[PDB]
Amino acid sequence: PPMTLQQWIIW
Amino acid sequence: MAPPMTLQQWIIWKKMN
Amino acid sequence: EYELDVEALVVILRDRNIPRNPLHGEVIGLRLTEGWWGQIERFQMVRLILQNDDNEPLQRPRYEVIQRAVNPHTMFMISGPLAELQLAFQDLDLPEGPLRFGPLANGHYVQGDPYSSSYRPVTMAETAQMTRDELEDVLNTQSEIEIQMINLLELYEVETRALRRQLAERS
Amino acid sequence: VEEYELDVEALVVILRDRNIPRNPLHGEVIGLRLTEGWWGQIERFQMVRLILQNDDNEPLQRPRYEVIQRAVNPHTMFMISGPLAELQLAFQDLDLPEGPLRFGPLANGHYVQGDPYSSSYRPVTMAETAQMTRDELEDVLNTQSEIEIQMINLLELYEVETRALRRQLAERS
Repeated sequence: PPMTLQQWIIW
Repeated sequence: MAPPMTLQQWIIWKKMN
Repeated sequence: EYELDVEALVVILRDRNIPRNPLHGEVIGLRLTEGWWGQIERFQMVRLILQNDDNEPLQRPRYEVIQRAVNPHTMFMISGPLAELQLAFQDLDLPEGPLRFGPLANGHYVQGDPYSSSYRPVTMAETAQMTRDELEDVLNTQSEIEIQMINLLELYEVETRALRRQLAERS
Repeated sequence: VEEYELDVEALVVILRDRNIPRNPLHGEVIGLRLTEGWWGQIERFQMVRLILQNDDNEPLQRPRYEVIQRAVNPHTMFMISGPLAELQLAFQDLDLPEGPLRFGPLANGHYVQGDPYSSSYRPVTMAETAQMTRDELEDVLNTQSEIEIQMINLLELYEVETRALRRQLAERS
C-alpha cells in the first residue's frame, strides 16, 4: 500500500 | 660568438662535414 | 539518501498550484532555476521515500538521488530556487557530471526548444567540485552541444544572406 | 624544457612547397596551424622555437625545436599550415599543446562574429579529452564555456535578425 503526501501527513 | 643561423646556412654547414 | 520534509513539500506544491499528489517511490524531476552556482537553470532527479520495504510509515521521511538525466516532457517536474526546494529536500545539491544539464545531459541541442535556450555552461565554481571523469563527461557533452550550435550558426548565416537577397530584389 | 628533434631539410621542403621565401633563424618562434591530425579533421595550433646551434653558436649535428606554452597569433607571427603527418617529417614527435592553447586565436576564448578563425574553431573531441589531465580539462572547459556564452548571444541575435527580416519581407510580400 503506497502512501501519498496527505496520507503520510494525517498520521 | 657567431651570428644566429638560417636553415640553409645550417644545411650548407652540414654539407661540409 | 537524504532527509525529506513532507510538510514543506506540500507547501511547495500548493504555491505552484500543482494538484498532483506524489506517491511513495515516486520519481520527481527538479528544475533548479538558481543556486550557489549563480542564476542559471540546473536539474536533479530524486525519489520520495515515505515508508520502509514493508510499507510501514517512516516517522522520518527520506528522498534518494537517482543518477539519470531529467526529461521535463516525460516526467513530473517541480521548478524553483535551490534555497526554497531545500526546505523540503534537505542537503539537496547538483548531480554528478553532465546530468546537471538535464534534457541536455546527452548533448542534444534543439533549435526552438526553450530548455536549449535556457542552457548555460559550467562555471569555474562548479568545476572546482568535480572529479576528472566528471570533468571529461561535461566537456564531451559541451562539445556535442557546441557542434550543434555551430551548425545552427551556419544555417542562420545562410538564411540571413538569402533573406536580405530576397528583400533586396522585392524592395 | 620540452625539446624534440628537427629535420631542417624537411622544413625547407615544407616552406618552399608553401612558397614561403624566407628561412627562419636559430631561436625564432614559428606558429603552426595543424589542419588535421589524430584528433580529427579540425584545425589546431602549436608554437615552436628553432634550435640550430649550441650555446657558443656552434651548429648542432642534430638540431632541435622546443614547444612554447603560448597561444599562436596567426595575424602577427611566422605561420606554417598543413596536416600533422606532413609537419611531423620536419618537427619529430609533434603533438598538441597543453589545455586551451590548442585553440590558438581562441585560447583566450575571444569569439567574434565575422572572424575567420572563430568560424574555423571546433571544440575538443573525445580523443583529446581522453588524453587530458584534470587541470587541462578544467582550463579547456573554462575557455569553451566563455566561447559558448558568445555563441548563445549570437544565436539570440540571429533569431531577432531573422525575425525582423521576415517581417519586412512579409509587409512587402
